[PDB]
Amino acid sequence: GPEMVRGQVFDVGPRYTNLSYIGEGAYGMVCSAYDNVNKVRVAIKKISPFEHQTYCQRTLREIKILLRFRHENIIGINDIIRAPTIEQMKDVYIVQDLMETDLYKLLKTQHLSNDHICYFLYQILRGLKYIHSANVLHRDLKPSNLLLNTTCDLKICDFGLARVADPFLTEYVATRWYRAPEIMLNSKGYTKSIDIWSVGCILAEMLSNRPIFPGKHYLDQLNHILGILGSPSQEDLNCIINLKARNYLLSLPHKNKVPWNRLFPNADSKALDLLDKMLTFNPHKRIEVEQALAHPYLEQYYDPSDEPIAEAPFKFDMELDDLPKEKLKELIFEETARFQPGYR
Ligand SMILES: Nc1ncnc2c1ncn2[C@@H]1O[C@H](COP(=O)(O)OP(=O)(O)NP(=O)(O)O)[C@@H](O)[C@H]1O
Ligand SMILES: *[C@@H]1[C@H](C(=O)OC(C)(C)C)C(=O)[C@@H]2C[C@@]1(C(=O)OC)CC2=C
Repeated sequence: GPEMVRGQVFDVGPRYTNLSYIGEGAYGMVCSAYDNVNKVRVAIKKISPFEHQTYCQRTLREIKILLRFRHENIIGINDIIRAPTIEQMKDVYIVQDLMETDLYKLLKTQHLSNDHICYFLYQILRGLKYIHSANVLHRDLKPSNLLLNTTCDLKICDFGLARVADPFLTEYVATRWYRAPEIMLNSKGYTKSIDIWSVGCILAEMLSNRPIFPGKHYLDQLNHILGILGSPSQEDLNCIINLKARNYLLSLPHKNKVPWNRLFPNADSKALDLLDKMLTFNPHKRIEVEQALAHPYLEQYYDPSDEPIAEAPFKFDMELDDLPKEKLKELIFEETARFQPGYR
């Protein structure tokens, strides 16, 4: 019989058993389980995306990217379970290595020492160097997408919003607190710099255990950023390619910059120097991932020879942005066929 968890069907036996609830999101539920074949503990994500185009988009992107990436600081996909016909397929189960918690959950129970902050930040950036080396933008970095274990290993997860870097997207996004200003302003938002901004927001949150820019709505989000960075400079304005957005910024009152050492009076000055370089409004002036790894704050961990890169750029082999959900379901079926007995 199909194991049920909190009233929900988890049709994953007989290979995967002893399921325990972990959490849930907008269209799924995550459980730990035991893989009786490989004799290891796993996480199993039940996803039910097919009634919504944006949920299918996230599912297909996550599957395609995570099956191609291979890196210690990025979560893998071990297995994918789904029905043997497309008409029967209503759920997809993604099996991944089991991690113990995520940074969102950790920060609610614990303040982090400077040494924990430094090591987590290093692993985030080490994972991100590989992503960017593959010409990929993660686009949804945030504490809940950083998985942790008892050994303090960190893995980036959830590539549902990821896309190829390439200097109006219909998509499902849970929070904008970590989104770079050029995205909020709709100006050439397919730059690797948008991920560095998110990492800066994560670093700020580790330093204080509070999100730095917790906007209540779209406009309030921009006001949070400007209220700390201050009104943009002339050169800042000139890097906004969207004249409507430039016009909007010009109508706002002048705001003074808040010193980093005022917001974070008890933080290591090297962390604040790095933070300042990640939370730079102009994306062309924002620090790049390799330069961030090389910053004196991370000097005890920096090791280029042990910070590997992708063998080649990732490519989608097809444009997925505006496909109908029925097409996306066919693509998800085809992408998961390799995990079926009898594939090709
Ligand atoms: N491999 C894993 N091991 C352990 N827990 C996991 C794993 N993957 C996800 N989780 C947890 O499962 C729960 C559901 O997460 P999920 O619904 O996928 O959202 P998310 O992609 O991590 N980001 P968010 O949209 O803010 O919740 C969270 O409590 C995660 O920490
Ligand atoms: C961190 C570690 C610890 O509890 O870290 C979390 C909360 C699990 C992330 C701990 O108890 C000490 C200090 C240490 C650390 O500074 O790692 C960089 C390692 C430990 C054994």
